Amino acid sequence: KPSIVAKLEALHERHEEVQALLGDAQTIADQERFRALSREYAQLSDVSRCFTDWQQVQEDIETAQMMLDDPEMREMAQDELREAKEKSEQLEQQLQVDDERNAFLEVRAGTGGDEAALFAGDLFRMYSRYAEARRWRVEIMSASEGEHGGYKEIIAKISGDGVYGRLKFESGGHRVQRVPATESQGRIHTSACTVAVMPELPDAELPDINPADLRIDTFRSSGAGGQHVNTTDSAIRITHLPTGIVVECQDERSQHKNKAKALSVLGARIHAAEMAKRQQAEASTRRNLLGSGDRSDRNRTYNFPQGRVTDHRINLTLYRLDEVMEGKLDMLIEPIIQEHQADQLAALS
Amino acid sequence: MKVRASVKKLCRNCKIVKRDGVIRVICSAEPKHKQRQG
Amino acid sequence: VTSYIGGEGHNLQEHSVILIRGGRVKDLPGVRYHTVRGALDCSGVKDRKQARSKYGVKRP
Amino acid sequence: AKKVQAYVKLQVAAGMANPSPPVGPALGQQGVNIMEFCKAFNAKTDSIEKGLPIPVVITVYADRSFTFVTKTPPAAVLLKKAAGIKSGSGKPNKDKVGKISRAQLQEIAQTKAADMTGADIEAMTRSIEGTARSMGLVVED
Amino acid sequence: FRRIRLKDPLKQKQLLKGLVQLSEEGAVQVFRPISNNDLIVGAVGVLQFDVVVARLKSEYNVEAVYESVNVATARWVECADAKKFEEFKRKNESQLALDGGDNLAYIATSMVNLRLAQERYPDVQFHQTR
RNA sequence: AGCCAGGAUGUUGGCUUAGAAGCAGCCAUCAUUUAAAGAAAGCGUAAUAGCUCACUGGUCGAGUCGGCCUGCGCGGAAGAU
Ligand SMILES: [Mg+2]
Ligand SMILES: [Mg+2]
Ligand SMILES: [Mg+2]
Ligand SMILES: [Mg+2]
Ligand SMILES: [Mg+2]
Ligand SMILES: [Zn+2]
Repeated sequence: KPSIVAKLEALHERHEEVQALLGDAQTIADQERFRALSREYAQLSDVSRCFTDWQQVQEDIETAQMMLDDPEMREMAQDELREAKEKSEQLEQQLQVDDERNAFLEVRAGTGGDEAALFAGDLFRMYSRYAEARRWRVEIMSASEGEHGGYKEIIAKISGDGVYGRLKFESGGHRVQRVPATESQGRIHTSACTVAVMPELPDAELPDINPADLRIDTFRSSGAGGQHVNTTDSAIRITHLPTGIVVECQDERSQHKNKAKALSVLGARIHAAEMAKRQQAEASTRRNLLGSGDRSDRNRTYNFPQGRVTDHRINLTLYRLDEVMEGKLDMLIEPIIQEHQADQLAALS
Repeated sequence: MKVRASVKKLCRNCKIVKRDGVIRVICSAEPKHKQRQG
Repeated sequence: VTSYIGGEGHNLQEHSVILIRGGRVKDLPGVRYHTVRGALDCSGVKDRKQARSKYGVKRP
Repeated sequence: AKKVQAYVKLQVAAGMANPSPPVGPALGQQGVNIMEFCKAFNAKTDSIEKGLPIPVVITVYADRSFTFVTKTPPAAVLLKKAAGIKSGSGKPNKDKVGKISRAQLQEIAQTKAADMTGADIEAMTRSIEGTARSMGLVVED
Repeated sequence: FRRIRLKDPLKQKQLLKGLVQLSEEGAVQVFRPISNNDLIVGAVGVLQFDVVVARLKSEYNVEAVYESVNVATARWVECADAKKFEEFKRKNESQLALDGGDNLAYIATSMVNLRLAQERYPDVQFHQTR
């Protein structure tokens, strides 16, 4: 706990400050601020209480050691084991606490070409094994095989309870440094892959053709029709008040046919506009989440010569790459979530 | 004053009164409850 | 034009006035000038004890 | 007696002075001093128990001076240490949270019988028992 | 306080000189928080600030706009005798500043925050210089 | 029907959330002093506080309050020489 202790110290200080801020009757006159402070106080108080208990236990551990004579092993051992247990309880309790919906996982090659495909296949196998040893379900929707090895792009759907809340930190770039299979000599090569995780969201579409927000104009058509085209209102025009689209029809001699045709065309135009809006929003979100595989923008690195996996977002290096490549990356995602939660409490101003 | 074809008592203070052949509702508590049948 | 910001860490952002001078960064295609550190709205490199005058750091 | 002037009854467990939201802003807008209850209120606290909510009165005059009187802890929290239960009801008929022995409640009724009413002790047994069936408890014979 | 921002960011000379030539005669004070880069502007009351803005707009030709900012009071902190001052200049690094005369300043955010932040860090925090 | 008076007791309840205290919503809806008083029909508070109503004593002093079968009338009811 090298850096998270600083965050918890700042959290405790802010908890004390907001505790003091509630007893002056000058910030209680307004109601929105009072309610905001009241909502802010709860989590701060709980986490601060647990952290103060941990800090006092640690300070006790620091003392009662720099002496001799008595066999101080037993009390030190019991104190440190209870400290570790309390620390584990604290981290879990402020890490858990919504958002547990299914997810879409897609990985594609970056720098490297025929070996980035192999690394993408390996990474997908890792994620699949992780999902399988969680009672989740993974099914492949789109696959583009990569000539020599794995996939140039794989898009699959993972379904379960708690999916997105744990796989939302894998979106980014993953760098691998190792000896490729497609290598005549014995050179080491650096390549990258890009991963995107996106939550599952519905597709609620409604017939927005409520006639209470439509303007209908009926008038005379223009063309060659004799003495009947003159004295008849056969042309129709519908204006949609919310969106502002206008559709005019004077195809056939019957007003009802024109009305039906123009209403259908207006509905089709509204549907197309809405679908285009959703598509562009999703495309922009995916572009920002994905990045650009260039072995220089990355979230984690895998070194096979040294067998080391490192995470640059929290600056955490570990030497258990063989377990990680076997779907045991729960020892990688938990430290991130913790650091992702202390900020959420700290971002309450 | 709501002009409607069906005037009813809406609270405990509403009273039915007929003035010049027009049935109307008046209550001392809520001024929103006064209506005229028309 | 495009200018290069040397040293470790800068406080620059949009709408900041700076002083630039000549000097070409080779492996950067299109960069042809250098930002003078210690100038109007750019501060010297923090905790720099060597070659201070090239990065506008006061002597401690 | 004097009618309500500035006082309403509300207080968390006496055990700690704990100038928390339930006690601080409850009287912070009335003025007075919040930290001062660490001595005035806690003088009677340390005798009874650590962690029992005792209701108090916060009668305060315009001179920013107060005076307080306490009562027995409410019967709802009384059947939490004598029942082994800290959660509560929510389907008091569909399910139940625990059991209470019929001989346990009345032996504690006299603690609240100072301000509880009734013709005699046996009368007050139904009052403490009638409220118990709403909590989800079951009387044990 | 009311920090400053002017429309054209290149005609910023006259606001950087018309504010060192007008804090030389006790009309305005120019803090500059350490973390970001602002030009926060002290005053003792509304009328003094009104005089400053009208004078700065008429004499020096500076078209600017003055946002508000949430700050209660500043305090000049100067205690270099010990070493704990060095760590105080780090733990509370978020809301310190630098005057025109380079004296530090604990730009508070409320009376409660200040009244707390001098209950610990038992160093001197007075409110006058020169 | 008007008019005097009461309209109480450990629910600051776990349930739920920052507070929900008769009155946001979810289950239950007993007991005590009683002549009567809902573990609440309505208004009102951020939550309290505050004001009424069901029910009950007093005055008053003789009729009073709702349905059914039916006759005739009222409103609903705005157009162009
Ligand atoms: Mg023809
Ligand atoms: Mg015709
Ligand atoms: Mg008239
Ligand atoms: Mg008729
Ligand atoms: Mg006519
Ligand atoms: Zn009415």
